[PDB]
Amino acid sequence: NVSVCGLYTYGKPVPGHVTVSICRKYSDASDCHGEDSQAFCEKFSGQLN
Amino acid sequence: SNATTDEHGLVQFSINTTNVMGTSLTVRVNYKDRSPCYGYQWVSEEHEE
Ligand SMILES: *[C@@H]1O[C@H](CO)[C@@H](O[C@@H]2O[C@H](CO)[C@@H](O[C@@H]3O[C@H](CO[C@H]4O[C@H](CO)[C@@H](O)[C@H](O)[C@@H]4O)[C@@H](O)[C@H](O)[C@@H]3O)[C@H](O)[C@H]2NC(C)=O)[C@H](O)[C@H]1NC(C)=O
Ligand SMILES: *[C@@H]1O[C@H](CO)[C@@H](O[C@@H]2O[C@H](CO)[C@@H](O)[C@H](O)[C@H]2NC(C)=O)[C@H](O)[C@H]1NC(C)=O
Ligand SMILES: *[C@@H]1O[C@H](CO)[C@@H](O)[C@H](O)[C@H]1NC(C)=O
Repeated sequence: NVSVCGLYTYGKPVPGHVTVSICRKYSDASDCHGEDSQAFCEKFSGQLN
Repeated sequence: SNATTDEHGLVQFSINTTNVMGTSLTVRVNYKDRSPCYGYQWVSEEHEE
């Protein structure tokens, strides 16, 4: 389970088109002038109520 | 001495004989080494000489 909100004063929320992601990876020895060091990703989309 | 690959990727040549006894001859080509990402990394383009 994972969730994301948005407030500012007196907890009054604001509506918006959120675009959250959850990229994940293994070890970090492929970045020594080597592109795509950051492994495969995951993404989502939707509107805030 | 450099040269360029003729049709069917190939190069013939000769050299002068005036030394000691055992003569070592190596031939390098496109990308003489693997300097970017080496020593620390775990996967690379190990091309033969
Ligand atoms: C592969 O090896 C080649 C030879 O080592 C490299 O090619 C270049 O070849 C020239 C000529 O052999 C060398 O000399 C230069 O020449 C120019 C122009 O001079 C010309 O005119 C005189 C007239 O008397 C003639 O006798 C010459 O032979 C020339 O045809 C000069 O303006 C330069 O200052 C220079 O002296 C180059 O030095 C040589 N290049 C290198 C890097 O040694 C070829 O570049 C090599 N391949 C790679 C990828 O590096
Ligand atoms: C959080 O995720 C779980 C599923 O992984 C949802 O379901 C609950 O699962 C547990 C299992 O032990 C039950 O005890 C709960 O009763 C289940 N929930 C309900 C509403 O009955 C859970 O609902 C998720 N919570 C949110 C806020 O999305
Ligand atoms: C190449 O071999 C010839 C043989 O006639 C010799 O005269 C010349 O000095 C040699 N040159 C080099 C650079 O080895």
